Amino acid sequence: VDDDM
Amino acid sequence: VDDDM
Amino acid sequence: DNSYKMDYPEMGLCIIINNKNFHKSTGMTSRSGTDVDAANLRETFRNLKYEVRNKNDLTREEIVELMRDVSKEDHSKRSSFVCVLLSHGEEGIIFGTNGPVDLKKITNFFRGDRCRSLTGKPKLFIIQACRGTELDCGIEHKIPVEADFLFAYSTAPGYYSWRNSKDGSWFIQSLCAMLKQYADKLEFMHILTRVNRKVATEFESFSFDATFHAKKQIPCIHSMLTKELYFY
Amino acid sequence: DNSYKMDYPEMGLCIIINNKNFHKSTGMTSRSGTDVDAANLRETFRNLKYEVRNKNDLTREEIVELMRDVSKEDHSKRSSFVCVLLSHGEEGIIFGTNGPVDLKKITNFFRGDRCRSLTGKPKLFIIQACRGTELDCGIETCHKIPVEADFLFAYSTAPGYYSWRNSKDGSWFIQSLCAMLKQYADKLEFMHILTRVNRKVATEFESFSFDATFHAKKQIPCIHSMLTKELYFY
Amino acid sequence: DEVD
Amino acid sequence: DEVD
Repeated sequence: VDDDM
Repeated sequence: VDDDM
Repeated sequence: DNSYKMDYPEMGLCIIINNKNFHKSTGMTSRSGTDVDAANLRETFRNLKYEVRNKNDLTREEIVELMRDVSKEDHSKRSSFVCVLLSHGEEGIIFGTNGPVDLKKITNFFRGDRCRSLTGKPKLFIIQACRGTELDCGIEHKIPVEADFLFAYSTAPGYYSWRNSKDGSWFIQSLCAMLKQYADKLEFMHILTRVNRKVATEFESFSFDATFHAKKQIPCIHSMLTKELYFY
Repeated sequence: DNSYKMDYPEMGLCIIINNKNFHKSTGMTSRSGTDVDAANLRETFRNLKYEVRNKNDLTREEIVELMRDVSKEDHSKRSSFVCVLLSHGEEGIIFGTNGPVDLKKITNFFRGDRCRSLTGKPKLFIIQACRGTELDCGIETCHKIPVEADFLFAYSTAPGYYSWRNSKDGSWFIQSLCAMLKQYADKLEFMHILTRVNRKVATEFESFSFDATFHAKKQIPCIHSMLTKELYFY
Repeated sequence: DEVD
Repeated sequence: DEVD
């Protein structure tokens, strides 16, 4: 928490 | 200490 | 011990902050190629068994808030912490999408006394950003609260850092390549030394602008580590 | 591999600038213990087969002249270059007896394009000096190369911080540097030796002062490496 | 090639 | 102990 890709 | 030149 | 204990249940977090586009109020150029870097790093650190978190286009406020929150997590089961900063910069400074933030303000959250579950563990900051505007023309009981940090800078203090719009930055290209080839063989400083050589020897700028043409780059390892670091 | 060629006829020069006594007008205190540092360094680098030249109490003008002259020497038969600076300082600055000199001015003489007989060879700058006034409270438990390539700066302390010196034993960093070199120069790469120096200073030293502000303080040295190959003294 |  |  958390991931853009 | 010393001195070299 | 001669080497950091790296057999905690988890290798650690790998936070990647990828700033490509900056507010018009800033003017700063869009950093073409940085998505190649961010994807290369995600894959590279995935293979090293890091829990990778990619973040794109963060304001300087969000960068500080992200770093604060991560430093407040429980890293007791993690061997290490990695943070990669991809953006514009100046000496001592990284740019959020809307302005500059002090590197010291980011790294302070992880001080030995401020993040106790990372005390004694390696804290790696990898920085693709300019450190000024010079060009290289080339030729031919207790521990310190600042201990166990390593800063792997793309370029020497005072200098521009180079990024290719198609291939990604020279530094991250080379970093990922050397980690892929040597992470199961060499201690991290020796890996970063090969990165220095690769960047220094295999890259040279090509520009229609004579002022920016045929320039060179040497990365700079800033180590306050107290032990050797192996990824296997 | 990836190692510097260290079998030239000579290992190289080791210039030690030992500034103990400063002009009264500067207001800078005398650096008791630094002669211990200077002698330790002379013996240590002698055993590594460096040509050591000790200089004491140089003005800012004499430091610049010395560095300029040494950079104009023919280093063609030398493997490397070492410069040790022992003095007061601040970030980016080392003090001559009568005022400051920019470290960037000093190192620029040895740039790859300005000192051609040291191009491609390791240039080591070892600096015992303050980098500011912060105190560390600690916590319990053609092919071209860049002109800035092949420099290494081994700083006694982190950016922004004081560096510590014991008046009887010499500086924490130089003490530790010499011991680690003596023990490991025949078996470890230089970066790994300096990491052990980092370890030693960080763990084995802590300030003792009757002054609470300065008591129980810690230090971590800082390696700045722009080296392109591994460096071995054997 | 571009600078950061 | 003294500082530099």
